[PDB]
Amino acid sequence: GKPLTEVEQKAANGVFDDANVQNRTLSDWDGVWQSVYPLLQSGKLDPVFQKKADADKTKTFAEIKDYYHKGYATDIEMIGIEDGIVEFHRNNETTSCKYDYDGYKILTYKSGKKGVRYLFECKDPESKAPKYIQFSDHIIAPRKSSHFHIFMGNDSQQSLLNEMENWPTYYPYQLSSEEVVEEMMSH
Ligand SMILES: [Zn+2]
Repeated sequence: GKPLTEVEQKAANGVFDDANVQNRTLSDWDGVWQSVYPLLQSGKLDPVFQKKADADKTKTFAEIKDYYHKGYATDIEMIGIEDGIVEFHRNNETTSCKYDYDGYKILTYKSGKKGVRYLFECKDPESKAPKYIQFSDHIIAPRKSSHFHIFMGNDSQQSLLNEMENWPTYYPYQLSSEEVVEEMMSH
């Protein structure tokens, strides 16, 4: 999309006022999406971690790698979103649900930076998809997503709001692995 304004870039970096957060529709995440975890497993993110560790004098390669290893781990390799339906691919199995929007939640992290979770709920009794999902993607108002983090669970939304360590991360399926590492090198 368009380059971010200064205000949108600050929001992407976790700086914004609650009054500037707006609701979003599921279609902001329409598309087919690939988990980045297989890239981590295969060593393709080694240059990303080398770059971050060289730049942060307070962190070692191992500490950076372990952080993203915990962050990215998931067995959901692919997510498809279209026509109000999210489908999850785990090995050779698919589950899906027509998710209902339930608003957003503004979280404030230990650093004082903030982030917004967009909440959805599955109310289809015939579905085996996660009952609760939340999207987080460094965007706080309608805009098509470039990559997203998704929190999935079956117990409650608060349960997912408590999750800070694991944040399965998805880029568009149509990007090459080079192209994904490329985007990650710039973050
Ligand atoms: Zn991110």
